[PDB]
Amino acid sequence: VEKVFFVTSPIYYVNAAPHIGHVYSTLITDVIGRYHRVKGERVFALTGTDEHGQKVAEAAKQKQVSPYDFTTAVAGEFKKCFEQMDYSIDYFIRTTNEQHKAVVKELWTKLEQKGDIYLGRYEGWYSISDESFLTPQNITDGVDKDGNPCKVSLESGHVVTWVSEENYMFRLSAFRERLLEWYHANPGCIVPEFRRREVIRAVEKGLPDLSVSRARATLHNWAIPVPGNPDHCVYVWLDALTNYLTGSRLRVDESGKEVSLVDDFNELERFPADVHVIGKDILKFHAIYWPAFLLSAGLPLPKKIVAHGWWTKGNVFDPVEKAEEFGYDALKYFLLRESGFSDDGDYSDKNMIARLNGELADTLGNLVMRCTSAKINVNGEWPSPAAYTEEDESLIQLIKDLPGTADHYYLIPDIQKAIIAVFDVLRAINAYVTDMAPWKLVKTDPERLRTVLYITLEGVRVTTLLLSPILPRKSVVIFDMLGVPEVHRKGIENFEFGAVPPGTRLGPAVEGEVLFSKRST
Ligand code: MET
Repeated sequence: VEKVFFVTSPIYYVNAAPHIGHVYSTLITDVIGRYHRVKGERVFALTGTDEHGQKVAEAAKQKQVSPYDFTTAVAGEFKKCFEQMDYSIDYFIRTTNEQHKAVVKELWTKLEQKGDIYLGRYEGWYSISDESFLTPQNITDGVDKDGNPCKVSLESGHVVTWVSEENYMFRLSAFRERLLEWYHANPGCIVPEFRRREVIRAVEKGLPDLSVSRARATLHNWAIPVPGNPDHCVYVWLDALTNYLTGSRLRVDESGKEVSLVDDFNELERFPADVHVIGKDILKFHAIYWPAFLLSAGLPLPKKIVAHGWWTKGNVFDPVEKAEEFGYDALKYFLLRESGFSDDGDYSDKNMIARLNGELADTLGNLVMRCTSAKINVNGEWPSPAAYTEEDESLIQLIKDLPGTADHYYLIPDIQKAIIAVFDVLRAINAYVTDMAPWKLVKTDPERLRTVLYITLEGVRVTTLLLSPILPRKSVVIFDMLGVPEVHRKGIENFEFGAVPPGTRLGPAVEGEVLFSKRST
């Protein structure tokens, strides 16, 4: 069924400045968005900020400034950061937005009418820093900034506090069977698979009901009032999760400002999310609470939740800084190549340089220069191939198979594997070039060079197309060197081998141009 491909990041708490975690989550969101746009689909990619709640209000009180001022400023820092990082997110949502607040009230009211919200009590542990309710099994002993004996979260290690409050309760327990049915009927709905197993095991064990309001004093009045009861505020997570629904309902202008909230999500064809990108730290909220709310409201469920191995929240790592040093595309490639769904990845300067030099410069960059060199490509054009050998055909087969292979990986989604698949083809092309030695062929066998050169050019085009969501700016430079017309830089038609006809002219040269400058050890 044709709809707008809808991909999201988490919305980030504004208690603190943007750092690598948020940049990474949003980068994944952006790449998925970009790949689907490259496929020729309609796309709406969403990111933003989570601005209410005890955590933010206490950060504001520490900084000695009003929550309104504080959130607006920090939100500004997130926007600047995401502009600097050269993402292509369609909209930046803030939970302080009045249209979002309206949507939250609608959803709350819907849950209440459905009978799924009642007045009760929460008495138990709470991590303010995670805005999370915890059972006694999920806490243990530890220390605070003052070095005092306190209780901490087993999840996150943050300080926990005992809360005893009359709260509005959501009947989460009533949704256990339906959630299990959903997980089992849609075994690709949570990625990676071991995180899916975790969610299933947790829900199988049983679900308590969930507090969805707090006393207003507790949150320093910095939250959305409960409809028909201004003594209570809406739980920051029901508030926050609802952003995906709000985003799905905002008409947005050319400048990126929201201009209108539609009544019916179907009008914009975005809801529900095709992919919610999150960190492992917020899996329960997105794979248990969120769908339970949607089930209560009779709203459609998201297709995929992908949870990565990082946390969303004297060893600094600043992505803007590193991008200015090593290059923006390069840095993005590294972050997406270096790690899959684990915390198991060497993010040092040494490894960054190793991948820059080895993969980007020596494998990709070298190859681009070879097939566009005046020495080898004497006519500065795509030549017409002669007859193919069996060796030619083996390389051609790999290039033809690549789009389907990379497509599946992108759709999982598993961006690391998609990159590896493309670079496996790039290594193969390099080896082919080394065996055919086109530099010798210029004098020896011009007819044979035509064939070798054409396959090389075409291999570079196809790999680069499939890499364009990862290296958005560098892909443009490469296509410019190859003289690939704009029309051939996107669309599934152009995944096919042979889409750029012989006789196409290469792009102009530059006196000492390089794609990726190698760096010292
Ligand atoms: C609805 S996604 C909310 C994410 C949360 N504010 C965090 O930073 O972990």
